[PDB]
Amino acid sequence: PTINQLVRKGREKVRKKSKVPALKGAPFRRGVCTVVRTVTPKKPNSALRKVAKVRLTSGYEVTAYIPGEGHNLQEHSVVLIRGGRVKDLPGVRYHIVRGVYDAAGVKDRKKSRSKYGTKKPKEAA
Amino acid sequence: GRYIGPVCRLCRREGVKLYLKGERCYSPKCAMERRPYPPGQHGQKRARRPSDYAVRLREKQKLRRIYGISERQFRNLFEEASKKKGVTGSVFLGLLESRLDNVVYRLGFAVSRRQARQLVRHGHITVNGRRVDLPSYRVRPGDEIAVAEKSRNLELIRQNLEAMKGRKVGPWLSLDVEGMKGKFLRLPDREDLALPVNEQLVIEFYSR
Amino acid sequence: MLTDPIADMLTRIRNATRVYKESTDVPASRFKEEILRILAREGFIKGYERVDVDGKPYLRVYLKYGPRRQGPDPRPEQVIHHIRRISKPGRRVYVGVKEIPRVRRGLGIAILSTSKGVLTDREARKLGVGGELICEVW
Amino acid sequence: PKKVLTGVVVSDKMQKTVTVLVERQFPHPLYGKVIKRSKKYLAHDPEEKYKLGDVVEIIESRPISKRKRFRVLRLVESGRMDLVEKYLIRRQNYESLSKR
Amino acid sequence: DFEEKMILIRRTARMQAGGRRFRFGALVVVGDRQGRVGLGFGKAPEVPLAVQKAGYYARRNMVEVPLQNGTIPHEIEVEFGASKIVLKPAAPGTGVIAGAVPRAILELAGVTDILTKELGSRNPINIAYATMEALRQLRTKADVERLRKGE
RNA sequence: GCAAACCGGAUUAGAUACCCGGGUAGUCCACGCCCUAAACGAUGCGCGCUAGGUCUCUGGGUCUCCUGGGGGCCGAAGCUAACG
RNA sequence: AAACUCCUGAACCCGGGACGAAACCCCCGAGGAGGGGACUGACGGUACCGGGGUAAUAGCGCCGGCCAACUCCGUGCCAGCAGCCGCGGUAAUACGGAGGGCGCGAGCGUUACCCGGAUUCACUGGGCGUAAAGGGCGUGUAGGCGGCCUGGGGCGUCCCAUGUGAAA
Repeated sequence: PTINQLVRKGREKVRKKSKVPALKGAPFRRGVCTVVRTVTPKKPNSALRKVAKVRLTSGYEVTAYIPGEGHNLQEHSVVLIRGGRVKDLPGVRYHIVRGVYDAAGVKDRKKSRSKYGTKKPKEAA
Repeated sequence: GRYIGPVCRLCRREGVKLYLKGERCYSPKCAMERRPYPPGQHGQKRARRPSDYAVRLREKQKLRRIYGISERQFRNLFEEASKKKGVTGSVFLGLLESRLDNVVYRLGFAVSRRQARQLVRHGHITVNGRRVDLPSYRVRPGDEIAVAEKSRNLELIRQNLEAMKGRKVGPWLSLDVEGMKGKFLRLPDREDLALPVNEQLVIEFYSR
Repeated sequence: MLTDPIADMLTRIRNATRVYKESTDVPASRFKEEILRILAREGFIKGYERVDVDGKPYLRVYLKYGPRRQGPDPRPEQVIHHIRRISKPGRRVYVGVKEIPRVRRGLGIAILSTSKGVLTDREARKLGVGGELICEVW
Repeated sequence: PKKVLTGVVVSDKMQKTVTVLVERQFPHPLYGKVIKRSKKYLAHDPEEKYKLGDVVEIIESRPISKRKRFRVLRLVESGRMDLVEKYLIRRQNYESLSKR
Repeated sequence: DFEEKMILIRRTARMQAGGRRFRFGALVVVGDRQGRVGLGFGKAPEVPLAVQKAGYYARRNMVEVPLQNGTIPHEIEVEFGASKIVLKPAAPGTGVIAGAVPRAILELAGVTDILTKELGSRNPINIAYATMEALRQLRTKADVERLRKGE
């Protein structure tokens, strides 16, 4: 780099590739869906996890899962692509609202209702 | 807001008792003496060790506790104190007590924090002539925290008065039980009107 | 070739002050006269001269050796903590007013080259003048 | 205040017009070291009373031709062609690198 | 009578046709709260052994510093290996601010306010050693004079 | 002389390989194209300063030595995360 | 903590109620100064002053490591957790729930996006003997850096004086 080699060039900034090729800032994008599959986190697991094929309101399939056990959809749902890789499904990424036009957490959870649906369990009686 | 409820149940939370709920929190129990240690089933096991960041944090939270406030306004005015070109932390301490709720508390007219705030809110207090409601009110050297004319004609206020006559003011805020009033002066500090804490610890965890 | 002979000089400061040698042998120039002038003046170096070796005008600088320290090995504490070549044949750095460095935020010491010859940090500070930055020491 | 600059006259190859090549100074914002670059201002010589090598002073004016701004004041010196030499040498070396 | 204070420990291990025998270590610093500080690298089979013994090796590898105005003099930087620590004095209204271990030893030193950053390799040990020698290189105007006045 | 590729042979569960009998490309000469390479110091060119104890190619000075550049052993200070 | 007690008066109604509005114009001196008569309020009987005044919404996230908070059945590489290492291959503080607990509070979380960190495009602030990385070596072109003194120009430079650097 020695003063001169420095003066001539100017060391390329950074340029990021981002972890969400959902494009046009889509941490909420359409999700139309189909298929189901299963796979496994690397080696020691086994489960299910859907595959929401989306098409966004722009394009393309991806693998969209949800929170957890207990689905609700049949098709459509407008599942809003979210965005987070976990220890498998080479990509994982872009989970689902759970609420919108389908899903809504499940029916039995006492915590993450802030996205696992269920307004207020409210003992009521 | 201001927690409210099982208040000095949280006095054993610190592990330390405080002039918080006033009466039932000084004399023979802050809910203490009966039992002093962090509440819940887990209180007297055989504790471990809080990391530096954690204990310093603890100290900060204790500060927001004795003053009884959301760390909102608190933290904001802290960096506001960093703006003032003097030694940030200490200057901050003076300008920290300066809030009229617990100011009027240690000035006398209040037994507990909850009290002081409740009262000032209801327009029960008038500094330098103007009757207001704002308890989050800092005061300049030379004011006059007078009390309302019907608030002098109230009772538990007199109780607070006479249950005090024999206490040296924080060497600046004179108590006028002649017609219920308080004369405001100067700026003390952690050496003048101190309290059992270390300030620059809080300061050191504060901004990382 | 040494288009930067000053660099060679302070280089031999590192060398000779490390190897601890009574005084080092080097060439001469008016600049370096002014240099060791201030260098010795601000109580840093011990000496300099205008002698000759092999019939050529050579400069030789003494060094300042403080109290003989001990520990697991003598190593007398050297006044030359460290020097540094600033206006490198490339960075013709220029400076005047609050453009003055600090070096050790208070103490330290530096040297500069203005139309008023070779000055120092606190000196040119009082002066209210400036020029070009050349070297530093502590 | 009409700004002027000391420039080196080149290209007599034109009628009543010469093109001055100049080189200006500046350090570097955030690196340091001074710099000296190409900028060729347009030298307005009414009867080609100036030519190659002869360095002169150049003067900013009003648009006189297609892009031709600037003009010419006092001459500086002759016996030149050395700077010019370096210049066109660089030119040929421009036209010495290819993608064919 | 000082202030016996720790830093961290180490779980050293290796295997053989007799098992996979470990070995343990303790990182301790003896500090009189404010003044003379001392680092202690204790290496031993059992844990509390290494604890107290690294405490006493701290009681052996001593130093102090010009505790100048609840802070330090000049402003400096020190590298050991490929790890380096950064230093500049700060008046009150700044406090002791650095990484875990740095602030730790600085409390074993009695510091009140000091700018200190860390750069390069980020390994506890080398950092601590760098600390110790950097401590040994803190001067005053006095120490300035012995050198800058002549002999 | 030689040897890919190639053939059988031998060996092996298998032998598109070692061990075998052959045998060409080619190895070589001409000019020309390759324009490659662990083109190896895994270490750009130039000047300097900081211990020498010891063999050695050459150059000189009438010479146990001094000395001007190289081929190595060692290791002072210093550098490397460590080897170095 | 509650319950129980003594307590003030949110919200709620009653009496009043703004500022923001003195111009312009008219009369006067001249239609110039000054003074004097005066339309002029949507906002909205609202900020607020007085009275009577009643105890009256609390919710979110974490509880393996980075992090401060762990006790209990269930779950058995199955159902799930998932920022990074990983947790269940039936004694799971990491998955469900329960309790207590920790952060916060009209706020609490989750995701998208720039940066400090990150000295990880290294100017303060980098590396290329084995960790990314020295050209196949020669070679010289533009380019950059220029051994010792005397003076000359004083473009770059330095300080000093001034214009600007608007407001926010």
